[PDB]
Amino acid sequence: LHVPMVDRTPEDDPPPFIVAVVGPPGTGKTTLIRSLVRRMTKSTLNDIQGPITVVSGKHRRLTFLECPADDLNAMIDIAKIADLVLLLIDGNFGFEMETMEFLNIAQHHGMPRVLGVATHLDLFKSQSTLRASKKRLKHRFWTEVYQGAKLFYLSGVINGRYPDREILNLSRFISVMKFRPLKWRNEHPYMLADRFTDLTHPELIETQGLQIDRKVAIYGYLHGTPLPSAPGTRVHIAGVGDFSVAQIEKLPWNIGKLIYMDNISPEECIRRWRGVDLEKFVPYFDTFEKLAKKWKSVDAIKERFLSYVRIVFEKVPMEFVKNFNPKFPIVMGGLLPTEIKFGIVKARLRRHRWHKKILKTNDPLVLSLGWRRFQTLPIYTTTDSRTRTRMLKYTPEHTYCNAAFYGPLCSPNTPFCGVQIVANSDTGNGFRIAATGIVEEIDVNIEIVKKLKLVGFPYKIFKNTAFIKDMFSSAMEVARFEGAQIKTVSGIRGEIKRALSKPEGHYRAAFEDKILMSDIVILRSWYPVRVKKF
Amino acid sequence: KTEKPKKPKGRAYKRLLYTRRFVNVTLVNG
Amino acid sequence: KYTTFQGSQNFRLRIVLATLSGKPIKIEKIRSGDLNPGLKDYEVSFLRLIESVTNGSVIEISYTGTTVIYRPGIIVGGASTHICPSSKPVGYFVEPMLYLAPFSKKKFSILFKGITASHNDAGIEAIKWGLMPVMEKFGVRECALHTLKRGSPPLGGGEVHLVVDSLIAQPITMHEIDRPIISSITGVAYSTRVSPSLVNRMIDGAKKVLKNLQCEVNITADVWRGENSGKSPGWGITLVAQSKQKGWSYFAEDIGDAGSIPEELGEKVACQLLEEISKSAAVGRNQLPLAIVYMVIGKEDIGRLRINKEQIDERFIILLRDIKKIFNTEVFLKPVDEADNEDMIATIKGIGFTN
Amino acid sequence: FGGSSHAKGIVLEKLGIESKQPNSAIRKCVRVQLIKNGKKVTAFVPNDGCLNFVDENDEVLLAGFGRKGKAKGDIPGVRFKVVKVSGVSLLALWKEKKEKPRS
RNA sequence: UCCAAGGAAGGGCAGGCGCUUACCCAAUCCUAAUUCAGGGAGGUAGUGACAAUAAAUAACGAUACAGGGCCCAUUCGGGUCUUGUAAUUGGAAUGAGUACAAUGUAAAUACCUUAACGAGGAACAAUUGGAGUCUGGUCAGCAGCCGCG
Repeated sequence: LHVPMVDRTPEDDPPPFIVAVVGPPGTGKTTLIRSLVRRMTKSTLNDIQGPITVVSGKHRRLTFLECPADDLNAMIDIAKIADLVLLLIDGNFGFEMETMEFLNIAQHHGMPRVLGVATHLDLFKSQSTLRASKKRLKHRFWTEVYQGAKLFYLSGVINGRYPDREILNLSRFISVMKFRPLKWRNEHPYMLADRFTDLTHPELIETQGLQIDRKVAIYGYLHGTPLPSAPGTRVHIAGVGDFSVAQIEKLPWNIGKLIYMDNISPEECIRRWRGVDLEKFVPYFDTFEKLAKKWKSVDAIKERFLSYVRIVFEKVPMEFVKNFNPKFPIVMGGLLPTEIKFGIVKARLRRHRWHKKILKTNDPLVLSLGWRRFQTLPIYTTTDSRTRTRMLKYTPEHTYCNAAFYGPLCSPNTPFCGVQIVANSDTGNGFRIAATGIVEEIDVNIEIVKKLKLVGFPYKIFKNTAFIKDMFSSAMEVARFEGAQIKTVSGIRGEIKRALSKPEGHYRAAFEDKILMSDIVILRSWYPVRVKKF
Repeated sequence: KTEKPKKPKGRAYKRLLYTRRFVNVTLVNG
Repeated sequence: KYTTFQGSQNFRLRIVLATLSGKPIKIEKIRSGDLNPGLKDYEVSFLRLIESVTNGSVIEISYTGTTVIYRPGIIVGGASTHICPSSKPVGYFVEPMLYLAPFSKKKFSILFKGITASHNDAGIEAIKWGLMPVMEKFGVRECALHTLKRGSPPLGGGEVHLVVDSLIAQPITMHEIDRPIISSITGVAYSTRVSPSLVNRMIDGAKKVLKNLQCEVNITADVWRGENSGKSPGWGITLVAQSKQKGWSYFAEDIGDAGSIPEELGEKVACQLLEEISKSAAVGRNQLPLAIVYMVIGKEDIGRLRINKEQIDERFIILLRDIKKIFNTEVFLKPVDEADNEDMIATIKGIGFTN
Repeated sequence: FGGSSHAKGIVLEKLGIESKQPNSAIRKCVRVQLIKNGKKVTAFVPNDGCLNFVDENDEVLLAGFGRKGKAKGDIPGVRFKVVKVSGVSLLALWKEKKEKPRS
């Protein structure tokens, strides 16, 4: 309620509005971008320099973003910072099991206002049967995924595309309908980059090499809670790593000054301002003659009763210069205290809809936590009695685990999205969604328990005079556990008496009934194995 | 969602029921 | 490790604010020129207490003791029991742990053994009456100090059970811009191993001074006799001025030693109390770091505390300098529109989750 | 209720209600403050668990039980049941037919 | 409202949300510099569970194995035996939909027709329910012996 309140007030025309065009690579996304900006600037500009600052008057300026459908990272990176989803669809999607999983990412990380745009349904359809298919898509999406969004249908008029009233309906929905607040986004300072300049402190043998990072001046506008408040704060560069900032630039008789002037002694602050340690809690007073004679009369207390940024970096290293490219959009985050730390985190999970596998504990998983993408081994555990007595081997449809792993710690219990990684040529989406959940709590130094099983198969048993035919081969083992308490999966406990110098399985023990002849007589509580760190 | 019902739809369900009813009826009256 | 400090000045405060900040610190050159260099006993033992109430923290101590490295961990705590040494009383240890009290995942239930009185640190009823309703003003619902036994100097023998129940994530923002009207004056006069009359003589020492005012003065006689009175005899007295509309307070305490006079003790605590009334706007100098620290670590908003010109001493200036060194949060004072007093208003941007 | 059929509210905390069948498996209850009235009303969630889905501190839609008051059985005096968190209708999240929003 | 700072100019209007609007004068009539053409006259497409309308998801044959099959009294027990499991297996019959043509003809869109295709269950993918003394899994809490949820 106050997290939406901090966002809207400084936001005005030079802070843009975030709009992404997301869709398949084959369709004319770029054509829709050109005809969309054809309405804004006068009638003829059909050249793409994206991302670029779109000056849409003094009322609302915007900035537009597209990303290719094969990039696994920035498809995630665009999803959490958006304020409008504009999806372009074909006449060939809807049960395509490998091309439309990003819908779940926008479902989980925060859904803004969404849009369906139908364009290739004219070159493919020629008859009255397109009307039932469009309404069929209205049965699927987006009317079922959110009640309160409009599915648009546009003509296929690829390059040569209209300026007329249909993008006045599109710019009607863009121009009028605004954004719903995203909770955990607006508690962080976060900024999209607009311009990007490389300052190298000109040519020297300490300017280029194998290890040289230079002063990058980056340029953009602010979003969320204010980042310029102090120099030398922290930041995250997506895909590259977490860094600090060196120097940030911003382009949109008094005791209160003398206290912060640290070349002045505090007795000179008191001395200039008019006219010893907190290890003594009780404050200073004068002598009893002075306070007594001074406070003989008590009259003196008788009323006392009834925008734009120019950000400087000393980063990043030389190998990212060789990964320079046209600006496939890059976003800056801001890390908080109790999240710069590392720790073991406990998080609730479940299995994901339109996913077709199972998850062992040894296959590492790619996790998106806030602004950070990290590969971590997801060791699962369950309780069965409001206390843990086992772990599991792979998270089923049967039960839904309590997952634990080690990485960056995240106190405010954020929602938690887990992608199984594929290559750039496996499905058609850069990831495929493995599981989703929520950070439940933070807990360092916890220890999982897996109860193994020493095996003894019964054959002929009575209560007091009890042997096991086949359970052991060493006598000194039983000599050590003679002070212990044994079991059976049926639930009538035993207590071993004495090894009796027979290391053949046969030895005398105790049960508080006679264990039955279709039972399994065992022993419990085995070694509490460690956590894989990565 | 369950894959449990396989049972027919519409008219074919009413035919089978009628046959079963007749069989049940033959016993008790006879 | 990199945030560097000097000497034993503000040792507990920099450990506590280092813990809440999550920033590692390094306090060096503690008592390098003194006869017994390095840390004292109570400083080492207090660092053991911080090692107890936390997890993941690492404290490194130099072999000469002059250099201390502090990396904090998460705040856990729980139920335990600490022994206090004879060099400092229990209130020296109850004093910093109130800051970390709501910010744990488990309730602070730690029993304390040690001396229960001194002339420099905090007493029992000072913490119970002067700190705990004031942290209840900042949004703590349930907090309690349970004295099992008292201990007079030099031997002590006191047990106080510290339990904090309510767990918040940040303090609520406070706006105290006006000087309150004090309702009544109460207080506690306790004693161990001695007469039931010298308590009444201390309360005579209060009634000689606080008789001229127009508020009621109602002071409780508290005599402990038996094993509850510890090993050593003694007597102490504590006064609290309370305002029942918003529930504000002020306090002053002192104990009497061997050969001292109970009536002059009562007049001394009374005159220091009225002196603390005159030096104040909203809280006392004894209540000042609690309010300043609680307004710093609140949620991200502007808060205001009316302070007086007498309350700004060197302790307050070094306090805000240490806040700038730890959290880098800055407070700004505006002169009030009144001309009767000379107060000014503290403006605080709360930290929230700012890095 | 105030006479109407439903009331929309906010989770404060998660309690513990257990069972005897099939064995001791936890059936739970949740604590919801009313938005419109401020009275604090408990509720029950009829399913296999589903405490996992909802959260602390989120938006629910309470609903009546249908007996003119009159709690069902050995759950003690609980009169109301939960239908919709975040507008997406728990039963649809129960099968798999929806995925829950961000909050 | 604009300003080159001289001066020049429109009448505060509709429309929409809050409860995406196109084509044509072929007919009727009117006008015509009028047997030419025009008409913000006129005519033709977009919009759909509060409702509601018809009926498709299969029809007919064949054989070898096999019977403690069904009903009434929850009972104690009694009356009536015409039964199903196997692709054993075979030919039929069709339109949901795919598509030229013509009619329609504001130029014209849809509608009335249509050769060409098109099934043995993965089919060409109905459901929301409801019970059920049913089957399974390591849980108060423990002995002199046997268990309970």
